[PDB]
Order: sequence, then structure tokens, then C-alpha cells
Amino acid sequence: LSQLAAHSTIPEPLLLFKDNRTDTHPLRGLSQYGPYSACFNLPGQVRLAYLAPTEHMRKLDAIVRELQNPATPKEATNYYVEYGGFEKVFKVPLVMPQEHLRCLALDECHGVAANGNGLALADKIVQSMSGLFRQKHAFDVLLVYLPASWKKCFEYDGFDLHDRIKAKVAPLNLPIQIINDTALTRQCRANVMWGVSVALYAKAGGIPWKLADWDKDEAYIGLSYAIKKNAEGQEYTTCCSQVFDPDGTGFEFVAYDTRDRKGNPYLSYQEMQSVLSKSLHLYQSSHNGRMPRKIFIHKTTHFTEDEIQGAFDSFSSSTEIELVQIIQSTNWYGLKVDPASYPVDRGLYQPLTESECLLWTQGSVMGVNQQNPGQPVFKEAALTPLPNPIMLRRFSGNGGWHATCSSILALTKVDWNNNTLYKKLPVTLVYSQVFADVVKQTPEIVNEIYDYRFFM
Amino acid sequence: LTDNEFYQHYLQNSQHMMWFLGAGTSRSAGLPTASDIIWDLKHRYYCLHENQDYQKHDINNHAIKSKIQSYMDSKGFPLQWSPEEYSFYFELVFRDDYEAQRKYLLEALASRKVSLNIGHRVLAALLEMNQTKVVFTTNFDDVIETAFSDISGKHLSVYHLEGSYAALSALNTEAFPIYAKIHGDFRYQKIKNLTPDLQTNDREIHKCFLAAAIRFGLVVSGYSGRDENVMTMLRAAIDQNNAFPHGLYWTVPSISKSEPAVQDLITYAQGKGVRAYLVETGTFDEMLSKIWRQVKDKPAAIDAKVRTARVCPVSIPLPGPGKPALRTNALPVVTQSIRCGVVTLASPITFSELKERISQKSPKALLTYTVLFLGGEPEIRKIFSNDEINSIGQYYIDEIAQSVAASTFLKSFVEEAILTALLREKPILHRVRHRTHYAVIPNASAKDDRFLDLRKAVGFKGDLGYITGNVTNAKELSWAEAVSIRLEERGGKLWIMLKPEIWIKPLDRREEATDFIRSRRRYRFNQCSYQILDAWIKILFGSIGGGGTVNISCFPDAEFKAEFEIGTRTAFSLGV
Amino acid sequence: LTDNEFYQHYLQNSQHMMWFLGAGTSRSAGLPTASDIIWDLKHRYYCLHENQDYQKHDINNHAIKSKIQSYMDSKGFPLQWSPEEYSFYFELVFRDDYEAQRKYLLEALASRKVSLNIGHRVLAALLEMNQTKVVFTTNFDDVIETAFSDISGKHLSVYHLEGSYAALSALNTEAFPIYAKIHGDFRYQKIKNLTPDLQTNDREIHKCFLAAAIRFGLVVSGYSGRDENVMTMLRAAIDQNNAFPHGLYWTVPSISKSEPAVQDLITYAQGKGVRAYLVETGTFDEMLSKIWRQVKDKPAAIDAKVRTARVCPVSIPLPGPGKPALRTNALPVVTQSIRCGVVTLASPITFSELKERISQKSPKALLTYTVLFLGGEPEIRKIFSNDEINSIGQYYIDEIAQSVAASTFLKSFVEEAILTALLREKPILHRVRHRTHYAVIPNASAKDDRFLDLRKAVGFKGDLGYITGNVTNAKELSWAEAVSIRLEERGGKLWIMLKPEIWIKPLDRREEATDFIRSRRRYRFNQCSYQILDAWIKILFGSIGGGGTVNISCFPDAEFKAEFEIGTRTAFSLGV
Amino acid sequence: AFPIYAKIHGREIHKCFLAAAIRFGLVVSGYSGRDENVMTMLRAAIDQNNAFPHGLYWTVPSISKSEPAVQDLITYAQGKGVRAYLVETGTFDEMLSKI
RNA sequence: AUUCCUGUUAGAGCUGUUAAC
DNA sequence: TAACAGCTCTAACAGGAATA
RNA sequence: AUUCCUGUUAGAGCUGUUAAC
DNA sequence: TAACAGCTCTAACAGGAATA
Ligand SMILES: Nc1ncnc2c1ncn2[C@@H]1O[C@H](COP(=O)(O)O)[C@@H](O)[C@H]1O
Ligand SMILES: Nc1ncnc2c1ncn2[C@@H]1O[C@H](COP(=O)(O)O)[C@@H](O)[C@H]1O
Ligand SMILES: [Mg+2]
Repeated sequence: LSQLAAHSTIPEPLLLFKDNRTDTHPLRGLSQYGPYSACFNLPGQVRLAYLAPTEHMRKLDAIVRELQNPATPKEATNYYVEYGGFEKVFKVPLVMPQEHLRCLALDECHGVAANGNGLALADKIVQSMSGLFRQKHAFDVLLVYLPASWKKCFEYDGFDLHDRIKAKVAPLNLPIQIINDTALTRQCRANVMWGVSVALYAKAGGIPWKLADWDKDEAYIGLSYAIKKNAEGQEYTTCCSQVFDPDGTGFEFVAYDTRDRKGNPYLSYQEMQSVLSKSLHLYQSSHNGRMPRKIFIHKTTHFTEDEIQGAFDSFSSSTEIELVQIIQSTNWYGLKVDPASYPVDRGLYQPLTESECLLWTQGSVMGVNQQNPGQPVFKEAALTPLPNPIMLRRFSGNGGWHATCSSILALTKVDWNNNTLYKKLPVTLVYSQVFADVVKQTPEIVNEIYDYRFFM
Repeated sequence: LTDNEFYQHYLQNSQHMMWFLGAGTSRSAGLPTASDIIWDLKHRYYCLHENQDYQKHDINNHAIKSKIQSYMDSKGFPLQWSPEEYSFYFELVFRDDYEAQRKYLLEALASRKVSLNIGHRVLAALLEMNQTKVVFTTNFDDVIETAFSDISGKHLSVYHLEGSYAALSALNTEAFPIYAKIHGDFRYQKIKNLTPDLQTNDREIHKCFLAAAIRFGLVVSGYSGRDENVMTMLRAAIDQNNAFPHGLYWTVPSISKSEPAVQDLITYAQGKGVRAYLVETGTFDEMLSKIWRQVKDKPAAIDAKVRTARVCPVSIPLPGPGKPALRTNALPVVTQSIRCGVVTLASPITFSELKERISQKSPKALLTYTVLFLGGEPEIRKIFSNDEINSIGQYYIDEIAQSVAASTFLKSFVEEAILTALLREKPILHRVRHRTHYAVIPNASAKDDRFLDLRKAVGFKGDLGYITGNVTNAKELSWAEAVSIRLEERGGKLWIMLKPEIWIKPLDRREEATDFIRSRRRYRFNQCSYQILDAWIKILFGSIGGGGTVNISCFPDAEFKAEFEIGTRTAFSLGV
Repeated sequence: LTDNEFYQHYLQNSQHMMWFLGAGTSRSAGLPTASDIIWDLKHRYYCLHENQDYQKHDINNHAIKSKIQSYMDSKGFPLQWSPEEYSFYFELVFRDDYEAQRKYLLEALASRKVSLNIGHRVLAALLEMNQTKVVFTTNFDDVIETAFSDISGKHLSVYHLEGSYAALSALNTEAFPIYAKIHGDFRYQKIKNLTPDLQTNDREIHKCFLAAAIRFGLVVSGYSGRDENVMTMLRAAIDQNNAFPHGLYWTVPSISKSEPAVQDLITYAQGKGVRAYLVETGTFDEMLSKIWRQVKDKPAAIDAKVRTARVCPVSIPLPGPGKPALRTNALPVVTQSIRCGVVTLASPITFSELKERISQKSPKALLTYTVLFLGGEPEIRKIFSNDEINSIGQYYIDEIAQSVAASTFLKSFVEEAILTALLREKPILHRVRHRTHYAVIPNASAKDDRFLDLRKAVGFKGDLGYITGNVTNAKELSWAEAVSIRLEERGGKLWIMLKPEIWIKPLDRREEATDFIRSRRRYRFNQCSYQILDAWIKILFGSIGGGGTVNISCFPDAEFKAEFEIGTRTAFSLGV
Repeated sequence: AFPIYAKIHGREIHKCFLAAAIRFGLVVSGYSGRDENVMTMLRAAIDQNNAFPHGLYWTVPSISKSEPAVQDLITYAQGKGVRAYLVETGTFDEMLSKI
């Protein structure tokens, strides 16, 4: 009775890179081959701009210089790869801004920060951008710096400065790479350089890497929510992200609102149907009208009867729907035996119940070790000694745990904002949660949809 | 009239209810509306003369919609969503070619884009299970026909303008259910959709509606007036003896946005003696969902198709353990049936009241409410006097897993019982944090031989480790090894969850040792965690995890005793 | 044309195939045929004027039929099953009242007596899965309208004479599937069933038959001819260019009883250059059953409704063993997976050939064909030389129960293996009678201590019994106690069946001791049989039937060894 | 088993043209007639009960420049009840581009 | 906020099970 | 609607860095 | 054949699994 | 279509009588 169903370890998903080469290590492949989207010239050159107070601009130009020159990894050398220099590794020059492409924040921002007013501080930071907006064509990415003296307005109740800035500059189409003092004072340098460089390339152009072995006929959907603590009650702001590989070479990753008020994170019949309608209409527009054949709707909470009925009735019979729920905190945890020195291989899925499975999005990864090749690497070794798996509670499917598990595993590796090897959750869930935070901070965003490069 | 009272009225008399659904239900069936048809026609018209690529620019874009509407207004056409526009654009595009008009209207509303939702399926179920007999519609596409064919499995008799008089006879001979389209199927020559055709009514269909008025009461949904012929037919139906035996219930998604024609017709009907009421019940789909919810004794065969989510999908079986194998922390509890004690109270009791009685009396027994008690009767007599106790009997839990899954009170009770059993005869202390239970090595008895293996588990490079002590930089915080033990219901099985933790003697001062808890747990890798879990299994069970079926009973010296049996080996499964 | 060649031709090209079902197919749907309708009309007519009780005398009685027909002949009416009779009796009973005639024809052919059989369901599946697009019918009842609604779950577009031009438009715009009734639904006013109405054809429908003639080839079933209008429409369809691209396949249940009109039409069609063929395929139901059988890649969703017997019903679960308990003779074999040896032969081998090789060589191993061998490789080398052996490898039987259930060779092989294992290390002799294996106490070693308990089992009033010996009145027959041991596959489990028997040393001379076998077994009542079964369990297993899991391996000293484990306690279940 | 591209080279196409005329309508471009074989081919295709159900469309760059036989055939088809039409468009390639 | 998710402290949201109103 | 049980989530902080 | 079904001796019928034809 | 495996049945006989 102690013998469970046999598991199968899904191998490490391959990532499409420069010249359609595949390598499961993102940074190693980027150094070796280059970005997938560099095959075409979406970014001609990464022209930057600075927005910071006059005192701390030297930090911005210093960090840009550090991006220009190669760096070596000091911490987590088990996984990271030596930086080859932005021009060498992304095959595109990184242009330092000239005098007019380099703005100065108003001194009134300091007064507002001393006053402890987050809303007015974000408004003033945005209003400082007019000098660059007269030259919006000149630059591609704006590096907004915030001095530590503004910490009092960085994060407090009912507010978040980063989300407010992102929601204020998203309709203005300019990507923004916010830099705090943390990126400056992080012990290691190759960490910050790799993260900032991949973010800069994604926000100026896009697609640093693309997941291979992706059927063009599947659209993956992830719903996630956030809470705004009202004085009387609460507001549950839920938003949905969508990923798919279209007929064109440009892999698409978008997010959107879901509309009024919600008291619970469970969508009703009409709201679920409307969101799903918007989703497959977006897919059809990106697929010249072709119907999706596989749909994956990942939700952090269980689908009610209304949500499943809305899913069933929104599509036609030809498009099978894979309604799956992702559980983050679970009691179970495993230990590999042959007992192994390193924890269980990443990607092992263990069918517990006919509808509930354990997926090991965390765990040892093979073939991505730089030093002592052949040794396994545990991404979260610093944080945890063992990997905590997630629970997939399939609410609607025809058959095959492998089909959804491999899709989730491949969706855990295409977060360009993530410096590390993978993510505990699929990019759909994480982007839906990020956009949920953004919408909760700024409710007047429900009108439009946005690409990933805006909010990553 | 409030919506809930309307629902109660409809449920009270649902056997005599005509439905009237014109162009409002089709919005939610996946097929284009009137405005969508108008915009599609404008798109074709603009792309045709002004030579522009049809697929290059879409139709639901705001810019393209504005440009096409500006072009239409340039040639003097009607301005915006105004009467005599839909028919105008039809007669403009198709220049009086009713065959081509019919073919286009068939293609736009064809039976391939339609995906039945809950509303049409629920109405078709009402038709089949024979509550509503007549469903009049001003709508062309076969949404209700497809829903009835999908649910009932029987062919539905649709009536139209070709035959025309066919419906009246069916009414007279009670050939229910009848689904008479006042404007007929698009599969036939006459469609009656343009404004000039919308001023007249077919004589036989008019007579059929007038006759059906006396027999049933009407519920009209997804209809916003704007049609003169249907409005005058309804007005004529009102102007006759006992026009509606069950009242005309006009439902709109929003009372505020309802056209004044509907309101004045309702006032006229009320002035003519009928009890016609206008209610708002939200969308048609939600209305029909609620109506089906209030339906009693719905057949299972049709309800398996009405609500496909109600049946449980994805019952995908799991394979065998054939052919590296992860070793989880789950100990399977193979106990299937247990015995408990029940006390009957002369007055109703609350689970909170029993919890506070537990807190005050502190008996040597367990109790929960559902009052099921595990232990000795005299303890319950201490808790409850003879006056409040009526009788004390026995309870049998034939299926433990189903019982704990059904009621969370049973889950908590069985978890507490198994925890008490596991720590009944052992020196390991039993504490609780939040709603979880912790078995922690005691401070005084830390030098026991049964802990020595645990001492080996935490040891560095094979030397002797430490099990209990004081934090390196804390004033009074004391720390020990511990295991969080929980009950997990998985499918049809129960398992015991063990997780190694670092217990802190002060409950509220755990965070001050966080770094220490981190520092002690930095290097508890797979081998070390395997060793600690094996040591904890040995401590909690007394037998190594090979082929063991150790059985533990709680309160063995009590009349009501629970005897569980948990396999000493944690869950494992070799890879395929 | 032979029926099989017709099936291959249809199967070869079923994509483009109109069907022309007549009133013969509805014969099975349970609807009254033409003759049944005539006899019903005669019954009403006779009972009406001659005042006789309607329900007192039935209609399918031979005497009442003869009496009514004699009465009809008395008034000069047509004699017997002759033309212009069906219409004659209709026009006589209903005296030119087409509304009442329609109502009666609706009531007789109503949609409550119809129970769809395999033929209509298979045709509706062909319609939905889109092989046949046009199904013409001269038949009124919705025998096929209902089947499509039940199978597809979608509304079917039925065409009739009320519109009658819908078919040509739907054909022209490829709105398949179309089901055009050449004589229209009975719901509508025009039915076109009397002989005067059967001389003319609707212009638009007639037009459709010719346009559809060019597109597809026709298969007409359940049509006997006798209709002038349909015959002349078919003849006109023949007299046009490439009249049938796939030939007119006229099918009759019997070629001998086919009317000469069909044969002369076939000859005329052949003379007009088309490949029309007349075949006999039995009844319509059998024809469509075979056609569906030859259909490839039929969707599971619709096939679950086409053949409801194909899905497995009555999967009624069994309850728990909760709460007198019968003790059967079944020992559960909990072994799930075993290992076997496979030899690859350079030339094909027959199971009979392997059996005779076993008989000649007599090796110390087991073999079966599927060649799976259990034992030592050198034994197989003795059986098969190196020249005929290509390779020797391993085989794993992950699911033993499913494997034995699927292949009876596996059942016999596993039964022989478990029998050899059980008698490997024990003195009890192993024999076979028919195909049943017997474990019998040996003659010489009958005084063993392990048999003493068995000696107690057969003893009378608790004394010492006898286990082996000679018959009371037989010249040379010797008798012994024995147990027939068999393998039984029950559901998803395997069990060992033990039955106490009286083995006779001469195989063919068992009957001469029958009385003795009876006499020894006269008083082997429940207690005595319980004792003998317990003693045999102890002998065969070495452990008493309490909480035991004895494991036995066959050929333990061999590379390929099978290790089974059978619970020592027989099956039991307490009453509910 | 569509699509097919059959060249008249003007009886093996006669039956094919007849069946095709039964099936779906025809549009003819780049042809002025002037050939009696195809003329009788099309005239024989017209007679059947459902011939060119969608319609026959003789498209020429200029209506007045077309040969009289084409207009005669169009009038004959219209009299027979078929929905044949003579529409004036541009060059065949320009017509197909606009389509 | 270059990143990652490990914990702490809280509240909700769903399910339920009773008592009602 | 008021408690109570469990399962799971986010909301604020804090926080150190890949088997030693 | 007042009954009952316990055995003996045989053959078929279905399923299969191979080899074909 | 020819064997082979099991599961189950009937077709002819024979045959003795309800825990002793
Ligand atoms: N989901 C719905 N449920 C009920 N009624 C609806 C729905 N959607 C639209 N309607 C009504 O249908 C009307 C439009 O029908 P018409 O414009 O006459 O074709 C609107 O005025 C709405 O009141
Ligand atoms: N199994 C069958 N299915 C359909 N039609 C049949 C069947 N057996 C016979 N028929 C035909 O049914 C016809 C009788 O129709 P009717 O002339 O209306 O009585 C005869 O011509 C038979 O050939
Ligand atoms: Mg960023």
C-alpha cells in the first residue's frame, strides 16, 4: 500500500536561441549563441536614457559602464556564466545616452518624499519625463533610479511605487527599467549585470530566448488575483495573462484585466466567459482566425462550477480545454534515492489521486553545471535545503498528465525578468499576479492589454 | 416586482409557461447580434467599392469602425444606431436579392460557430422534462433546436413561416413541445427580417399565439421591443378574455435601460386586468441558471448534459509502481473503521461551547461535535452532568477517509486522536502551533538512547550532534528538534505527514531565532534530511521503515478506544 | 452483384452516397407498416358500423382478421393485398377529410412508440460523421430525425413538401446533411400518401433529385417499388449525363421476392450507361450493422450511442465486508508481476509442436507459446538446439490478472507454474485428469505426520480415519484423498481453487468406484468438509489459515524463477 | 478529389462539363465564344433541371465589344430560367486581383 | 525595485457542520 | 447570519546567496 | 416418464493465440 | 481455416433418497 504510481521525470525543456539553436541553460546559451530575436532586427540598437536626481546620476552611468564591460560571477558560481560584454553576448551595441537623452528629477520629488506621499512622488517622477518625451524616438529604454532617501515612499499600506510608475508609463509606451540601490550594493556583480542586461534587451525589442518544442495550436492562460484592503471590506482584483507561439516567429506574452467589483477571487459565469472570449479572440487575431486546439487555464485557486461551465460553453467542441489548478503550499515533500546527495531531479511529477498530482518545479537540474560538469545543481539551495513541490489539481481534462506537466515545466523557464534558471510557478501565473498588483494599485488600466516587456 | 418573488412565482406554476426569446439569447450563444451583423455588412460594403483588403483591417477595431461609419455617413446613409438601419444596410448590400440575402444570413448565423451555454441548454431541458410547452422566438438560428437535440436526444419540432399553420394545429392537438419561430428558419425562402416585412404578422401564427395566450402565461426574455408587429400581436393577445392565466412576466437585463415601449405595454396590460409584471433578473443565462437551480427532481440523464461541470471529469487512472524512487513523508493509515462514543444532550450545544468546556475542565478524553467522544465515560460525566446527558451510546465510522473528507470536524477529531495515540506512551512532548501538532524532543530527557540515532542524524561529518539546547544569541529562547505531524486526506486514503522542524520553547518568540533556524537548516540536504526523517520514523514508531505494520491505540484502558494501524514505511514509487 | 463486393464498393466510396430509405425500414422502428395501417383502418371501420366492442377482439388474431376481411369483401371492397387498397381504405374511413386523416396518421406513427434500432442509429451516425450527405425518404415518421438528435446531439434539418424548395437551396449551398422527405412530415397539411396524390411529383423536390443525382451515387434500401411518381423521377434522373457517378445500388431483403419493376428499372439504367446494380444484403438493420462494422476511425463519442451494448453497463460496485460468514475455497494470489524467459526461433513454431516436444524430451522446465519458458536455460537447450534458437531474453508480466484473462495460453501457463510451485517441495503427488490438476496423497508415504490432521478430518466421531487404500469391491482400483487445484480469474484478481476429491489410481477406471466415491462422500457435511479443507490448506501451505502470507517459488535454483505469494486464509465475508 | 485543371483542347470532357454544370455555377473569362464545339457543349449543359444553380457569368473587358453569340447564349439561358448574366469587368488578371 | 522564494506576523476567501432567523 | 473545523491565498516585512 | 441433481463417459459451442490461405 | 488454451453447455447413462 506504500507503493505509489510510477513517476516519470520530464527532461529539461529546450530553449530556442540565435539561429534556432536549442540549449536548456539560458545564460550559457545567450553567451554561446545569442538571443533568439536577434535573428531579425527588432532592436536596431539599445539606446538608453536616465532619470534620476542630479546627485545619484553617477551611479547610473557607472552601472551602465559595468553593463558595457564583462564581469565574472562571485556568488552562485555553480550556475552562472561569465559575462561576455553586452555587445558580444547580445550582438547589439548598447548606446550610452548623450546630454539631452539624460534627464534630472525635479527637486520637488525630494520634498514630496520627505512628506511621505507616494502618489505625488510617482506623479512627480512621471512628470519629470517630459524632457525625454520630446525625444521619445531617440531612446528605447529609460533607466529610472530612485535614491535610498525615498525609501519612506517605496512601499507602504495601500500603495506601491513601482506598480504605480509602471501603470503610469505603460500607456506612454516607453519601457522603464527601475534601478534601486540594491542592484548597486549587491555583493556579486555578474548577477546584477546578467539580470539587468537581459531585462534591457527584452524591454528594447524583445524575446531574449524562446521555448522550443512549442505547438503553435495551444494557448496557455493563467489567472491570478490581488487584494485591495478597503476601509469597509475588500476588493479582489483578478487579471489574466496569456502566452502562445503564433504563426509568426514572435512568441507572444500578454496580460489583461477582467471587465466590476469582486468580493471573492472566483469568477462568475459571465466574467469567466467574457475573459475566455477575449483570450481566444486575441489568439484568433494572432492566428489569422484559426481556432486554438488546446487551452490551458492555470488558476491559483480552485475552479467553481460556474468557472468550469463558462470554460465549457465559451469554446466549441473541437477545442479541448485543460482546466488545471496550481497549489503552491503543500504538505508533501520528497527525497530522491538510488539516498542521493542532491534532491530529486527537477520536473518529476507524481500522480497521487486521479485528479491531483505533485509537480517538482523545484529540484536538481542536470546538464547546466559550469564547474565540475555532471554535478547536479539546486537553484534554491540557499533558500531551502529541500524542494517544495506544487500540487496540480486538474479540474477538466481528457487524458495525459505528461501533456500538462511538460507545458508547465516549459512555462516555468521563459521568465526573462527572472535572472535564475527557472521559476516555481509558470510565467502565466507570475505575470497575472504582477498585472494584478498593477491593476490593484491603478484601477484605471482595465481598458487595455499589455505585452510582458512593459511590466517585467 | 423583485426578481426573487418572480422566481418563486415561476417555480410555483412552471407547468404552464410559454417562453418568448427574440434575438437576445443569441447574443450569448456565440453568434453575432444585430449590431454585429450591421457592422459586418458595413465592412463588406466599404471594402467592396473602395477597394481595400478585407482581412488587412478587422471589424471590432475602434479606428476601423469609426472610419467605416464616417464613410457610410459620407454617402448620406443613416447616422448611427437608429431605426430603419439594419434593414436599410441589408437592402443596400443585397439590392433586393432575397436568395443571396438568405444565404448570407445563413452563413453568418450558421450552425458551426454556435456553442450552447447554460441558458439554452436549461431551456431545452425545461422543454424536454415538460414544464414549458411553447417557446416562441423572433430568432432565426437553431440554438434551441441544437440544445434540445443535444440534451434530449430527440428531434425537436420547429415551426416557421413556410408551413405557417402547422404550429396552430400542434397547439390544438397538444403535440408539445412546440418551438414556433415567428420569423422562421433561414433555411427557407421567407425570413421576414427587413423592416417592410416586420410590419405584418402571419395570420395563422397570429391565431396560434392568441390561442396559446389563454392556455399558458408568458415569460419573455432577451426582447427589447422595437418590433411593431410583435408588439401589436401581444397587445391583441392582451385584449381578450382571461388573456394570461399566469401573467406576462417581461424580463430585462436592466430595468433602467428598458425601452419605454415595454413599460407602456406593461401599463396597458395592467389596465386590461392581467397581472403582467416587469422584472429585472440580469442576463438570460443567469436567469435560466437560477430557474434550473430551483427545479426539483430533475432527471439525472438530462442533467448530465445540462450541467457538464456537475459530473466529475478527469478521472484519469494512475499506473502501477513498476520499474530512482522518491521517498515522501507520508505514512499510510490503513485503518478503515473505528469506534467512537456519542452523548445525547437535553439542550442544543455549540462546538465553541464544547471547546470552552474542554479548556475549563481539561479532561483525559477527546470530544468533537457533529457529540462524538473518544475515551472514558467518567471523563464525560466530569464534563457533562447527568442532568444534561440523556444517553451515551456507540458510533461506528465504516469509511474513515470519506468521513474526514466530508466533515472537517471529523478531520480535526481524527487528527487529534492519532496524535494522542502516537504520543501516548512516548517521552516526546506534544505541543501545538496555530492549528498544527508538533512532537518535540523534551529538554530534560534529551540524553535518552532512543534519541541517539536522531543525534546521529544532525551530527556533522558523522560525529555526535545536538538535539536540544539554547540559541546562540538569545536571552531565554530554547530550541529543540521536532516534527510537525498532520493528517492528509488523499483520494480515498489517509496519510500521516511528518515534517522536521526546529521547535522554539517560547511560542511567540520564534522569529528572534529565525537566523538560527535558518543557520541550523542551511545544510540539511537530501542525505541529512533522509537521516532525520528515518530517525523520526524510528522514534515515533519504534520500528525501522521496512515491512512494518505497527498498530497504535489511544486510551487502551478506556471503553471507547480507537485502534489505528499505520505502515512504518513512507510512501515510495519507482520511476517508469 | 454479390453483397460482399457491394460492401467493398460502398466502403471504397461512401463519402458520396445518397440514401433512399423507403417505408420498409420503419417496419422495425416499431411503427405500423402499410399493411398494419390498412388492418387498423379496417378494424376501426368494421367496429364502427357493425357495433362491436373495439378492445374485446384484437387485430393480429387470424380469426378476427379473416372475419373483418370477409366483411370488407361483403360490401364489394377490394379483395386482398392489391393496389389502390391502402388509399382506398383511407379515403373510405375518412371520407375526404385530410385534416382528420393527417391527425390519425400522426397518432399511428407518433413519436412515442418509436424505439430506434441499430439501422437508423447507424445511418444517423453516417450523416453526422459526414459520409452520406443526402437521405431521401418517402416516409413520414421521424424515425431518422430522432436518431440523429439522439446520437449527434444536434438538430437535424428535415425537408418536406411544406416548403419543398429548401432542399434545392441547401443542396446548392452545400448545407449538408439534408434529409428531404419526398412525401413530407405528417405534422404539415400536405402528406401526399393517397394514390391520387402519388401520381405527381413536387417540381422543386423532383428538381433536387436530378441535381443530387450528378453529385452522388444512390443506395436505395427498404423500397419495394409500386410508386409511379418516385419510379418516374428515378428514370428521369437516369436519363441525364453522368446520371450516377457511383452507380445506383438497389438493395432488397430478397432478390427472389423483388418486384419486376425494380429489375426492369435496373436493366433500363444499365442500358443508359450507368453501373446500377441490384444486390441482396438481408434486412436493412443487418446491412447497416455490417456497413458500420466496416467503418474505420468512427468517433468514440458518437459510437458510444450507436452501439450502446459496446460500452460495458452494470458496473455496480460491491459493498464493504462490514458486520455468519461463508468461507469459500479461494486463496487469493496477491502476486502482481512475474518474470519469464523468452526464446526466439529461426522458424515459426506451433503450440502443438512445442507440446509434442515437451512430451518427447520431458524437460525439467515449463514452456508455452504466445515462446515463454519458466525454468533453466540448459533445459531449453535440450529442447531446442542452438541452430533453431536465435536469442534468449526476459519477459515481465506487469499485470498477471489482465494477462491471464486476455490470453488463455497465459492462464494455462500460470496455472501449471503455480501448481508446480505448490507441489515442488512436498511429498504429495501431482496428477492431471482432463485439464484439471490434482494433488493426491501418495500411497507409500500415507503414514506421514503431515497427513495426520487429514486423518483426523476424515475420521468418524473423532477417531482416526483413512487417507489411502483400496476400494471395498474392486479388483485393482486404488483410492486416495486428493484436491483439485485450479486458477480462477475473478475481476482483477487471481485465486486458487481447492476442491476435495477422491482420486482413483487407474485414470480410466474411476467410474467402477463411483458408489464408493459416493459412499465415502455421503456424510461429508459442512463440518467435515470444513475440516478437510483446513487440513488440505495446512498440507499445501504449511501454515494455518490465520494472517498468513506464505510465498512459494518454482525452480528457486533456476535463473528464470517465478515467485508467487498466496494468502493462506480462504476468502470470507461477514453478512450485512 | 479536387482540385482539377482540365483543358478542353477544342466528348470525354462533354460528360465532365455536364456533371460539373450540374454541381456548381460557372464564370467564364478571356473567352469570346466563336467556337461551335464549346458553344454546343455549354448549351447542352444548360438544359438539365438544375444547371449552373449559382449562376453563369460571362465576363468580358467591355460589354459592347463582345461577340453576338455570347449575348445570344446569355439571352437563351435567361429565357430557359437559368440565372446567367453578362457583367462588364476589366482585364481577367485585374478582375482576379480585385476578387 | 537586476533576481530568487525561504520564513515570520496577520487577515481574508472558499468549502463545510451546527444553531438559528 | 453567528460561530466552529480545514485548505489555500495574499498582504507586509526580513533576508541571504546555490553540498558547504 | 411423480420427482431431485449427484457423478461418469463424450462432443460441440463460443471466446481467444498463432500459422496460414 | 488448422491447430492449440480455457469456460460452459447439452447428450446419454447410472442412480440413490435428506446429519446419518
Ligand atoms: N444576455 C441577455 N439576456 C437577456 N436579454 C438580453 C441579453 N442580451 C441582450 N438582451 C436584450 O436583447 C435586446 C436586443 O434585441 P434586438 O436588438 O431586438 O435584436 C437588448 O435590448 C437586450 O435588452
Ligand atoms: N427489413 C426491411 N427493412 C426495410 N424494408 C423492408 C424490409 N423487409 C422488406 N422490406 C420492404 O418493405 C416493402 C413494403 O412496403 P409497403 O409497400 O409500404 O408495404 C417491401 O417492398 C419490402 O421489400
Ligand atoms: Mg525589471
